[PDB]
Amino acid sequence: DNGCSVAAESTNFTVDLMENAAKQFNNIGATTPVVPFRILLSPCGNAVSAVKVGFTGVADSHNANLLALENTVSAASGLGIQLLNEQQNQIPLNAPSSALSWTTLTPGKPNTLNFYARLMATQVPVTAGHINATATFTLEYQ
Amino acid sequence: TVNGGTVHFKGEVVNAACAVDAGSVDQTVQLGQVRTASLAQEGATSSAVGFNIQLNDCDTNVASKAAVAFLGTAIDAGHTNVLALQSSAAGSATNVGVQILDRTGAALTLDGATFSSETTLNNGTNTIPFQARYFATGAATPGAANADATFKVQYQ
Amino acid sequence: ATTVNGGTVHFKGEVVNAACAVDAGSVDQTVQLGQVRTASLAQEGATSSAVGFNIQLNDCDTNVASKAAVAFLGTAIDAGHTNVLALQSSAAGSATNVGVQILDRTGAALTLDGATFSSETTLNNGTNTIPFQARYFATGAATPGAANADATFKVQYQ
Amino acid sequence: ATTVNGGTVHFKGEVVNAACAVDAGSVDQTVQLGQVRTASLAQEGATSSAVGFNIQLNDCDTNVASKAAVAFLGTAIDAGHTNVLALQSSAAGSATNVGVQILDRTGAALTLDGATFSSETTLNNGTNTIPFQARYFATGAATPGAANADATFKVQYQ
Amino acid sequence: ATTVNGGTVHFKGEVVNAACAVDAGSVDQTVQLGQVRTASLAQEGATSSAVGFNIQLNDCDTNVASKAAVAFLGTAIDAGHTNVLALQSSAAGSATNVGVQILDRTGAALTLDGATFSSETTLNNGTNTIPFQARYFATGAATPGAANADATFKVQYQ
Amino acid sequence: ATTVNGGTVHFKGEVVNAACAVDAGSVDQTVQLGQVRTASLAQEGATSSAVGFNIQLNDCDTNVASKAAVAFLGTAIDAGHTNVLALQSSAAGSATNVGVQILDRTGAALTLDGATFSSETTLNNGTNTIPFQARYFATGAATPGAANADATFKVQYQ
Amino acid sequence: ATTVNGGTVHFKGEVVNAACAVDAGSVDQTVQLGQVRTASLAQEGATSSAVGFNIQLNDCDTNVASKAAVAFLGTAIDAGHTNVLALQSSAAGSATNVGVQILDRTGAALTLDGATFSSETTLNNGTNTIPFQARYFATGAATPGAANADATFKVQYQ
Repeated sequence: DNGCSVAAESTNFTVDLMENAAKQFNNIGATTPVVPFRILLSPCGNAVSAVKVGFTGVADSHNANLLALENTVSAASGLGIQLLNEQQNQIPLNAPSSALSWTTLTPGKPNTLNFYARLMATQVPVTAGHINATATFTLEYQ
Repeated sequence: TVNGGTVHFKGEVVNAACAVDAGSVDQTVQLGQVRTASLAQEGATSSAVGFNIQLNDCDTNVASKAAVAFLGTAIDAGHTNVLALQSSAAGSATNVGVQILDRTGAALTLDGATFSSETTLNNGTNTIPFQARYFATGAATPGAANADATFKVQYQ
Repeated sequence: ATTVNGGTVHFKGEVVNAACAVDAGSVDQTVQLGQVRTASLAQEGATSSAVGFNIQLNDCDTNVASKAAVAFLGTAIDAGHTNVLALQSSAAGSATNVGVQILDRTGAALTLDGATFSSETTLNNGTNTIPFQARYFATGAATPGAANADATFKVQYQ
Repeated sequence: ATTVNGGTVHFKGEVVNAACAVDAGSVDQTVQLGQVRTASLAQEGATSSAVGFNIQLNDCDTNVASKAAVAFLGTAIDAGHTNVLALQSSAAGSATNVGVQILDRTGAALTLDGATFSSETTLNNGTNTIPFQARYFATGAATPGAANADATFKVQYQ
Repeated sequence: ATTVNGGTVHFKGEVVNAACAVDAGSVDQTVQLGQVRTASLAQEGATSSAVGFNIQLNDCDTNVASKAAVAFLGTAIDAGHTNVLALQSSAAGSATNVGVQILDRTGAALTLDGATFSSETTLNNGTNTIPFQARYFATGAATPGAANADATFKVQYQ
Repeated sequence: ATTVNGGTVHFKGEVVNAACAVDAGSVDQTVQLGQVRTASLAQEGATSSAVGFNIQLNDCDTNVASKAAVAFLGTAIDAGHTNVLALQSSAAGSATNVGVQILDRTGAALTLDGATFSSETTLNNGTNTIPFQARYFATGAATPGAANADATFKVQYQ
Repeated sequence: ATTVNGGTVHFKGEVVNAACAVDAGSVDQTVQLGQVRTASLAQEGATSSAVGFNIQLNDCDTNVASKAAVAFLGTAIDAGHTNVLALQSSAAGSATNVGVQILDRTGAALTLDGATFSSETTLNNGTNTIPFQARYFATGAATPGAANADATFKVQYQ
């Protein structure tokens, strides 16, 4: 059994990026403090060895590697959600399964995979408003 | 291959008066090295090491005062102001925790909502001073004493 | 001929919309208070001798502001002594029950909050020197150890 | 008796085939220009006063090279002003319409492209000091903020 | 009114059952050696000049231990040269046939294996300073390149 | 009205349990030895002229201690010459076969060990001054270069 | 009985293969020009009165060199005036259209390039004194402000 199961907690969860200073985005590429989030994979078998976690969704127009933000009347513009890994390395959005990075696991135990999320400015100055966004995470088992 | 699940993201970009300096957003405070003879009993504290959070592009027409609230893992119940140490492979110090003080010399409550003393702001660059000590919850044990705490700035 | 890697230089400065500008040797200075005996600081309220430092303002203009004051921000020793500055050398070997106190030209201790400005001194058209002093203040019975501190300051022109 | 893990020491240096070796204090220096008013920088081409720094070359041999020149490299503030160095934009709250300008011993500004060496200074056996200066150049009307900058220099021996 | 996420702060330290406590500025320090010439390091055994770095021990109690020694550990450049420390690899290019040699207060090189402690220094009560010196050692004919190194040290208290 | 950032001030000192307190000008002082010629230091054991520096003790209490001695600590030059200080400026351009040598009030060289104290001087109440001298000692045929050395001293009261 | 730590002493010097050694008070000296009215420096080429400073050479051997000359190096005020030193001070509140001129024994200003040497003075065994003068030079219409400057000299023996 090389396949794991996603728990009810990790089936659908919300990452709260809190309030961010519109002055923090001085230039294109300015980021924010990383906000950690975790995906609980349980139960798991005794044959699991590696999991590649990829993220899919609507990408930003200016930066193809940033998760886009819904365009409404009162939504921030010029930003994009950058999704990182455990070692704070960029995980591109809609990246091919070969471009991802394998993550080791422990067979027979509930394994928790830790990632980070932050905001990266694509335009200057960054407008104010709210940040609502949805992504779908996929798993490649090994 | 597996569809997995959906992760939602919520937040807000507000018009904050200032912006945390790129040095201050992630800083390492080298407390140094302490002796178990100094940390020998409950309530025994070591000497303090000072660190600063620097704000930039402050505007006094938006907000004239600022405060910082720290969030961390408490070492024990009843010691909410003492931050728990991280674990090391060789070993970590027991009965010791990092304690963050204020600009008034009072240790802050590491709950994420007990803000510190409000400092008035001037247009430009501002600096918020803080200090860090080692608070003993008992007879200390040798080991690496590393910790980590996050913070949020309230402009009022 | 031979071109070598050489090195690097970092320039530190600031542009201000103010009547005067703080001197390059005054924006960051080290004050050597020297060394004090534990007998001089033996009980509450005991003070040592004062070492005088000063802040220099260049390119002053009296048509914009004729008076200047300085406010200090630092970590107080505790909530009962809002004008005494705690020692922050390291995590071992610092002195206990003692802190540095800063005095303006009136010989009065200054509150370390960034909002209590000192006595306003009249300016000249040109270089102006604002004198300050720093001493040790015992909040108890001082013990041997290093006594180093650090305080930020800001200038108000009226 | 009691062995305790102390810490770590990092040694930074460079072996170079040249006539002189840059001093340990000159391979990486932090010159403090100090504060400047916006009135002095209120129009195009307005320059503040010039702080002075110098580069020291030790163990100079005049039998292999009798003259030295230093070329600085950095980020130009814009295409028009190639000799004015851009301010650190890694953080917010930086001064706009102003940069820092490096002057050789002749008093003229140096193009910061890394391939324009300054005026040649004659060398002697031993210790040599090459004087430079840094000032503020206003490419418009300056605004308040931090004015830190950075440059990396190379040395040519002839 | 406007609570904005600020960031994180990592605190690094160590509790030790020792008679002294290594200073915060000494637990991790950067010694700028400067630059050296290939002519200065032209044969085996040729050594450059030495820079000085100090290890500070705060809160020293002489009733527990009266003398202190320091033992260094790092990768050796060759098997033959056990007192010489190998340089780190650099992308631009690192110097060859040269390393870093640490000397104690007796002006003698230290074996960099973690078990050979330097000459014992008598300690007083409180702040103590142990002087050391870093020097370039040529194991052959040196070649140009960056020469960076690192060494971890432990302190023994007799 | 206009409030701007001024800068930071660092305070340095130490609280001691001693009969005297080291002066603010003596806790960290620079002695300018001047220049010497290789013709003077042309042989092993050949010394140069001596410059004088003083260590001033303030707030001395003779009831606590009537005599004071000073011991110096630093890197020696060789095993044979334990009382000759090693030069430490940078990794290039330092004088060879020569080092600074410190002399007490009896005109005798002091071992740079941290335990061999100088000749005791009787103390009176108030300000005391302890005279010392520094010269150049050549351990061979000296060669031109920069000759900078540093040392730290301890004061013993009896 | 009671041992504390005093502080630090830094020794600065240089070993030179020459006929005379620059004096300890002459290797680094401060010259107080005073202050000058802007009425005196009203147009270009206007000069102020001159203060005098001397470089003293010790331990001169007339069997090695019979004459001595001094060359100064600094940052010139502009390309037109290569013998007029540029004021440095800080980045604010410095005099405009003003520099300092250094005049040799013959009363002629010296170009500050490091290779133009002054009139040779005949040497005698022992102590020699080379006199120089310093004044202000107006490159235009002077404005109020600080007028500090720096230069480094170099001695030639023939």
